[PDB]
Amino acid sequence: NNLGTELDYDTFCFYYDWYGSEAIDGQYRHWAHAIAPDPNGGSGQNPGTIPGTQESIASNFYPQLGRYSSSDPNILTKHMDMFVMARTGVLALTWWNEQDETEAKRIGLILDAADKKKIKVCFHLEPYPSRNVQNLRENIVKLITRYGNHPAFYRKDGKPLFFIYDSYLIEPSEWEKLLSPGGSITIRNTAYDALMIGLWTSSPTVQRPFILNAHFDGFYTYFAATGFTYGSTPTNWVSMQKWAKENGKIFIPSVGPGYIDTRIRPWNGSVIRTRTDGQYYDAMYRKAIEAGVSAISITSFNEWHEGSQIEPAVPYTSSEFTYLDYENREPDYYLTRTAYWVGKFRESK
Ligand SMILES: OC[C@H]1CN[C@@H](O)[C@@H](O[C@H]2O[C@H](CO)[C@@H](O)[C@H](O)[C@@H]2O)[C@@H]1O
Repeated sequence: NNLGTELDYDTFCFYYDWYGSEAIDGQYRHWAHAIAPDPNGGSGQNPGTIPGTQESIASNFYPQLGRYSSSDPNILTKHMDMFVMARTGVLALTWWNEQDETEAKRIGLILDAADKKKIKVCFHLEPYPSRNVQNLRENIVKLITRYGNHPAFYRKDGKPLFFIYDSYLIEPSEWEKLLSPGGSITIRNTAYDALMIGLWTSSPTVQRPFILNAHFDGFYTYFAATGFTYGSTPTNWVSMQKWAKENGKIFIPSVGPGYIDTRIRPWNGSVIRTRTDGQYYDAMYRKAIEAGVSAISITSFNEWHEGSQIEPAVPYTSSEFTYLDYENREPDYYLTRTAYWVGKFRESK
């Protein structure tokens, strides 16, 4: 078929599975969240917590689906239908190495639901405690062993793909052990080889040798807020792509519809990026496509704390907070606008 509605398997949407309800999980997990103290605000702060009541949740926006559980198979069905509407073929699942049965259950449910809609799943490896290249290898082996034969497990030209958040927390000399073909604990040429996509943060003078010396297969930028880092400044994307092509690396720029995290980080208002009825998202997505990249990542499906979500949001005013909403746009606007951009991306590919 050539309908302009099919999923794109070079489009990765960052997905969070940490939401809970009292009924399913025992607590409205993540809807309730600690408020971060101001890192520049001195001692004795007692910032408090957002309780995750119906009236007061840990987001500046409010989900159409309410205070949902990421373990609810019925929510997962709805999310997969939202991915189909957005044309986003790959769900990039946050992974925190919780080593708990409720994690394991959730991952299986997500894979199952994704497969019903021909969506694929890859893992976004977060900065879990004592993360290092040895336990990363062990975890990559575990994930490929547990999930690699699931029909929804993502591969690109035969290889799994992992995004590695805050990959700069690990020295290139350690990464080389895992990612060079000659490395002491290499995954190259093994059953556990994968495309490893590191987080490009700062200036080229630092990041170019880091990526090369660490032997990453590519890089992404994550942040939805333009200008937060060099990497998340879209005017740099043409030159980042040129370098990537010259050095055999895969650049997967991250685009998002806005940013606001001031319910949980009230001191972080300088990072706010206004959605302007979709114009911010359009500008950022256009820059990614114009850079001539092979793959794009979306920050985010549902990082509600950071206000980067494309998941449907609804107007809501409670006695405790007046939420932001999609303003002049309908709740599913960011899903259908994603589909528009996926089409433009495919037209350019
Ligand atoms: O997925 C990468 C990165 C994206 N921003 C945050 O989701 C971050 O997690 C940390 O912040 C959230 C609140 O925004 C918090 O709930 C988590 O426990 C982390 O501290 C992700 O690593």
